[PDB]
Amino acid sequence: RMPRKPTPYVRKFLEGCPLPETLVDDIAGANLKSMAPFFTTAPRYIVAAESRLSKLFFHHALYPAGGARRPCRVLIVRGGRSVREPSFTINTGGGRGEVGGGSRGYRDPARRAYFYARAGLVKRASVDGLLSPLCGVIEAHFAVGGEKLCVTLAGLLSGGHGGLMMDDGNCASNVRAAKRVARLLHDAAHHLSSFFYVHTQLPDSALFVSRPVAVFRLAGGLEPTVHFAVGAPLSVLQRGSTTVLPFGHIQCLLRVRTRGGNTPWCNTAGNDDIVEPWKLGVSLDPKVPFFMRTLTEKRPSFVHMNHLLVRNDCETYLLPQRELLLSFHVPEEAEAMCKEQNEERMRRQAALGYGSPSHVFAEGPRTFARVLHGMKANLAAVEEASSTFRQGASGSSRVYEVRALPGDVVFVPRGWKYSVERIVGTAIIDAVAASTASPREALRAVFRTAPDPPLPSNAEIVGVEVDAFVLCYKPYPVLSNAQASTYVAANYVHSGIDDFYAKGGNDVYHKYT
Amino acid sequence: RRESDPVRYDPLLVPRTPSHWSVGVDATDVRRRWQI
Amino acid sequence: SLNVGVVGMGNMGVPIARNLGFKARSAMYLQIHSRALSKAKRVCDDLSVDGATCAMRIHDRYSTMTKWCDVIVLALADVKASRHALLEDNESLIMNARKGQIIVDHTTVDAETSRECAHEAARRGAYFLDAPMSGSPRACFNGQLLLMVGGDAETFQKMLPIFHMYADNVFHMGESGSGTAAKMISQALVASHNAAAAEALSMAHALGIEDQSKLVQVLDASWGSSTMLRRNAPLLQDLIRNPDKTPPTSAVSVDRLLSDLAHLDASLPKRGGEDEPFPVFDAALRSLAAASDAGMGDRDLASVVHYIEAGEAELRNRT
Amino acid sequence: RADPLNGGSSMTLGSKGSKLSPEPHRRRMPWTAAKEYVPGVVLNARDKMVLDGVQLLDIESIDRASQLDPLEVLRAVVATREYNISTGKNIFQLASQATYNGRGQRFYRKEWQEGTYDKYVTLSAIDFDRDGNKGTAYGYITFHGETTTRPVQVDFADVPGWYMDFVEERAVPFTGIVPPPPSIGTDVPVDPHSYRLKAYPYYDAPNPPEFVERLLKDRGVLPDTP
Amino acid sequence: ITLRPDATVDPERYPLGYVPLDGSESVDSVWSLVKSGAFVAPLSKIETIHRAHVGIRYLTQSEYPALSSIDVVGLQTRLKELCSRLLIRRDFWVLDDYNDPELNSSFGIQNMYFDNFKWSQVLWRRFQQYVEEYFPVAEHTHLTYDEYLQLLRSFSHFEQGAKLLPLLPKRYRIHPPFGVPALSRIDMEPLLLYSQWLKNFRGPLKLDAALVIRSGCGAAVFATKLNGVPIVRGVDPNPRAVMSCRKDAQRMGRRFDSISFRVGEMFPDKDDGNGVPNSRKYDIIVFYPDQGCYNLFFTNAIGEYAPVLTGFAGTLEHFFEEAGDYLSDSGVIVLCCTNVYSILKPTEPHPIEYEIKVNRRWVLLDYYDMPVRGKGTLSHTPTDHHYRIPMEMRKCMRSELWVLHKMTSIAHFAHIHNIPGAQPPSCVVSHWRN
Amino acid sequence: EWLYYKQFKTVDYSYRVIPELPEKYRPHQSGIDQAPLPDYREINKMPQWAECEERRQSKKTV
RNA sequence: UUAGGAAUAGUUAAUAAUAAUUUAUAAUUUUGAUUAGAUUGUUUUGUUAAUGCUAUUAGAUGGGUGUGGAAAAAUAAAAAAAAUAAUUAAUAUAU
Ligand SMILES: [Mg+2]
Repeated sequence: RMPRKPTPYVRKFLEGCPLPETLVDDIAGANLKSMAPFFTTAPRYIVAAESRLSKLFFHHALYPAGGARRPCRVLIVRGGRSVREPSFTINTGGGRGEVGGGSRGYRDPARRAYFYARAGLVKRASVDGLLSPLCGVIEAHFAVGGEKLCVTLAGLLSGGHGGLMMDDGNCASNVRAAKRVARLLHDAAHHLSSFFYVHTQLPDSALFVSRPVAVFRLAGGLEPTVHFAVGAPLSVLQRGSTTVLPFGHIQCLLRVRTRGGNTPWCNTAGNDDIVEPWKLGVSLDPKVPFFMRTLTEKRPSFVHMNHLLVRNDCETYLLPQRELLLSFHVPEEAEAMCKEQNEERMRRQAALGYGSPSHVFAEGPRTFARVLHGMKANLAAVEEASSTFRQGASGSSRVYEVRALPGDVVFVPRGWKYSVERIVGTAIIDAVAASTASPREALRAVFRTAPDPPLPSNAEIVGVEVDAFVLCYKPYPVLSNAQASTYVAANYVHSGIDDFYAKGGNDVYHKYT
Repeated sequence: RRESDPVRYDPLLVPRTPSHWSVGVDATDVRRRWQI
Repeated sequence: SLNVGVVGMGNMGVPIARNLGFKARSAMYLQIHSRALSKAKRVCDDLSVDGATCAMRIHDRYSTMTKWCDVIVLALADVKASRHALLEDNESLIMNARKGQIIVDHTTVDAETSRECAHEAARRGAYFLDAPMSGSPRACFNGQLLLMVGGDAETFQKMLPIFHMYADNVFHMGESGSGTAAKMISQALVASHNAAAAEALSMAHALGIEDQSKLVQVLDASWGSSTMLRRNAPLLQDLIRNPDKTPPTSAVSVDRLLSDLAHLDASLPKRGGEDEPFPVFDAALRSLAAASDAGMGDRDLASVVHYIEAGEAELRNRT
Repeated sequence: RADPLNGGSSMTLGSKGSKLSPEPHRRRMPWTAAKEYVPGVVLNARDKMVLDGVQLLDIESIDRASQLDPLEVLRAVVATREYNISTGKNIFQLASQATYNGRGQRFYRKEWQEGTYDKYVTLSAIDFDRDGNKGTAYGYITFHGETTTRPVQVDFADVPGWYMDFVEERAVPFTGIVPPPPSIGTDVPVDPHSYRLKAYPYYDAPNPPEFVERLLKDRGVLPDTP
Repeated sequence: ITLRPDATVDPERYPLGYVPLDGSESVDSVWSLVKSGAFVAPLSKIETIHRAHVGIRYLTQSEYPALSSIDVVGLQTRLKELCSRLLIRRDFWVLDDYNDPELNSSFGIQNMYFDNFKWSQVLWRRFQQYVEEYFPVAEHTHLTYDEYLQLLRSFSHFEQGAKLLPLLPKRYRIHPPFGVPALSRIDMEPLLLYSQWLKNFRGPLKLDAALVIRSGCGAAVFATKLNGVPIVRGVDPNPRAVMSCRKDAQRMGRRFDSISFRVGEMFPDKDDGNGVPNSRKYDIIVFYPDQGCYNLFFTNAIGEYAPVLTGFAGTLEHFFEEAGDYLSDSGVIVLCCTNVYSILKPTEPHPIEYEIKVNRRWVLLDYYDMPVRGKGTLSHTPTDHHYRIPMEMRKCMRSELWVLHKMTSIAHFAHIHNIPGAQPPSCVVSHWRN
Repeated sequence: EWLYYKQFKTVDYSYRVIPELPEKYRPHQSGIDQAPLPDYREINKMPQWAECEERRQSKKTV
């Protein structure tokens, strides 16, 4: 037993609430026990913990236990980027053995904090420090006539499309890759300084050869990897006799500037010359006095090109290099699949006529149908809250705006559209002045983390920045009706995942023959 | 050690402290420390 | 890995490139640039005929050196050549710098030149380190040099295995502009301790001490000990006891010290308000300047024992 | 015990060895008997990089819509054979392509003939199951000339890495019984020109000079330098 | 807080103004509801809103990481906005895991503070009446979960004590009623450096009448009586903190007898000229100001006819002006800061150095600093969310200590500035004159 | 190797494999009513290459 | 051991009886039982002139798994755990 000091009073027996392990398993994505129906299209945020996220948990994050057919969710993983060193064999020593293979992820984070003690200049880190020479050797390949730079940009588009959706009939790939850049330069001719975003393969300057048979390595000495990425990486055929590209699965998200015709700065602004509408009564002081909102850059004015980066042939892993805002436009197939799955589960499990109450969470005996209707209504409220409805050309779909940081992993499924914007800083809006006017006049303190934009027919290529690294993987299999009817997650808590992604889907008669 | 009455040893069983090594701490590498 | 490119081949430039060719066992790529392409071809042939374990490239312009090498190391002759190569050229290394590049300057330059280089490299996105080298050319050949690196801390930690190939003592002074000041302070202390040792041995001859071999053994165990006192004393004994004897020519000269000490008064702030906020520094500078114009500039630093009183000559007459 | 290493010596637990006796240390676990084992991780895992671009088909799937082109079927059979051969050769894969199921021939592992190790198995009987790459093999074990009296089960007969040289004089038909190969000391007279012993008891192989150089460089006796 | 459903997000699907939880959806699904402006209250159990409270505060710090000084001010503004949406109902006794009288099991932070048998039998009723004083069931139909957690911690301070370790020797406990900010481990060390300073400088400086400004829970007042100061008097603008501190001085034995607590804004009254209270002059005036993330950043000048500064700099200039009217000659002021004004606001100049060099009303007699040894919340306002200090901010913070005396009292402290190892200014060497 | 063995719920980190058992490990409790019936009329249709080879045989036989 | 002292039982013995279809005038208890309460014990503590009074923190644990020689198994700064990992010293932990 333990030595305890005797007291003449009663003893306190605490049942004190700890940090719930199920909570950190759901946050880290390593639960493997949550049966959740009503598949939705809202994105999932996962905070990557130390040694808590692997391919085993990420496979269940893609295909949950409810019997899903397709990974129709964008998965944001905070701090999940990994960095791999090149591996080599040792000729000397007692024998032959290969070392050097190691992951720098989860221990060396991006954007180290700068706290120090002594319009206003602050010290910050806006770019990823590990992959910064690797982005530098890509940005210097486009540094400079203008036509040579235009055909360099047209020759480095990934797959000839670069993510852009443009109608092209009776045209080869090498002419289409030039027509897309010609359309971008014709569209960006009216503005004095604008930008566009493309997907780009790694150039020849970023890959150097090593003699030992033939080894290709990156210029910075570091490889941006995702250790929890499932399946096989995308194999890109080299054209120039078709062989494999040595780093074709690693691509770049280039922001290209057009010409036509680590020190943030903060300023506190003032003004010269009903507050809480959610509260019933009036208060002597507001309960929340100030709001904080994310500051994004300006989009130039707008027929108009689509300007949406869609990867229809690969699964996308975005590793951002700067603070970005990604506006995801949902395809019709994902929302149609979620709608038919939710309505199928509602008509199967809830056969009751439901009584038709006023709202879903009303007074009455909470039957199984009422629980299902309440969960479906809360899922619809989550979908309506975290998204917006935009216009198309005629078209309207859900748009999810996602704040992506350097060091994160943004899994984008195939067929999902997204536009990329750059986050410039952080503003503070007081709730008193914002009740009478727009929040642009209610700005109190504004931190500008991006002091970027300078101010020195067709359009000219000015510069090239690497905003994100695009890891392209082979398209993950879509389950059929019989495959999803027999898919049990408890058969995949240990093994069978590499067989799930190598072979098409899962076996229909898996483990019950 | 043996080459090619004191008891001689084998040069492979008793190695002879090879000369490419360097001396880190010798007996002359001390200093006096007075305390009371 | 990272590619390494060494720019500048002179009396001190070539053993750094030789040690980079020796120690890098086909792990870091080597590129060679100089003021002339014939000198770069000559030093590449000299590295090739004695045994090269890694591949090396020869270049005539800085553009391929920027687009190929991530780490650039410069060891040039004078401050004007470094200002021409780093900033004043059209194909400059810093004005055309890549983001993530690391440019190290081993030339003994001013503080404003290092400030402008670090500022324009931070504007381009690269990392500039100033690390002026101190040592002998044969000490550089054997791998012993003193480096005072100023710049970023993580850039200094990335450059430690490269600096350890040709230098044993590599210290981090801190922010850029403080690495180039350490050599100025060190050579100012060298001149001050040399003048102090010369006047101490002059006073030793004045007091009538005949045994100097036991005097330096006393002075080295005292609080007035210095390495320059151990260095100059057997020469200063012959230079004081035989004043008609000319001092012998050495490697380090009076003009070699004065070329670095002429950077310090330009690197220092305004002194004209008080006209002397550094007494013993200018007291040594006047003795070195009186030893320079008298014909003993190329000779040893112990030649100032004959011009101790002449350093008083610009003190009595200028006041 | 029956056979301890260096007798009873317990200054360290490593002086006893990694196993205290050749017999199993508990009676309830007979699988813990000391025997020569085989690296089945590298051997049983065949290279899947030969099946890429090749459409394999399941056994049960005999519907018409899932059938493939006969040229694609033939290249699938060639790729499946190359996948089964890619690591090594099995006993059941070598005996199927031999006359009389290879009865009487000498099978041997790769490391059974190098160094001072000399051991083979004269095959006596093989029972193929329906999966013909597996089964149960039997044979007379010959180690340094001495031979067993009865056929023993060939351990690790399913793991690839086996070799044989087919000799027509050793082939025994299914009508007759495979005779035991003779012990060179007991049955046939000893001849030094026919068989000479590579190793014997109280014999150890001499030190190779490259191993001596490697150990003296690792210990620091020889001046190893880049 | 009583919600107004007409100004909410979805008044048709949710006519009550909030989205009930039912404990089924994930944490990031609730976090997406709160970020869009929808109120969240539990349907059945307190565990559903407790799991939504911890995870949203963890997900918000991952989206807005504390990378510099401007990122902590934005994170504190974002966490104050989101945690106000996480509500709990006013009648929390109708929820399932509030108490179980038969199994003696309950969920919540009251199991960390109280016994199982004591809560489920008698203390669930005493806590029900404890909330009714501050938040009545009539005026409030919902409570913020941060206010519900603070009411459970303040009920612990009402029921049992609160030890101030290592400031008080293990038996002296205070009882802050509600709305009185207690001290964490980081808030203790500026008073731990002061207690060691007062242990050594009492008698060489002859300190007898101490005055403590903005006592709060009274921790700075009780620390002076431990070091031997006979006459201590505390000034606190909170009236309920004054009644509780003088009741704890009776509970803490017979060695806290000359302790006084009055209600005043910053200083005592000093209004009557006929009663003459000016004869009571203090020889040591202590100030331990609070430094919140919203108050350290928005320091600026306001006022036309009475121009005054706001925030932490305006609180210091109130202390730096009126301290001379209450100080005796040969008396000092003691300021206990924690160096967050220079860390969270590094662009603005030093506010304590602005008084010494520019205003020239006080002379720096002594200065000490000590690095932070522990972790926890720093200057926590009670009914708001908890925010522990990150590692990169914790390693640069230092517990400071400023000792200043009057500009007119140079000639008394002149021999203190003449000792070796001291820093006399240029004005006190001209007044010494050998 | 330790990062592979960390992802299981072993208590002593003893290089075992202990899988997690969720609350629903069978398809019938996941909402699936019965076993899926394959369409035997659709899977027994002749593929397109077989139809093209039948057309080529009818062309080359006549 | 109980300030207000009475009944107890999967029950005792025999047995060609593992695994009790039988036999008996069966067994515990007023020399204090069973149950209820308090409850690890222990010339190790304290005191005194004291064979007195007063304290205690070695431990164990019939349904978690018939595995294992032995359940003691859901967690312990060492008890170094099958190649000399290290065996100069001090912090041996925070880190
Ligand atoms: Mg009987």
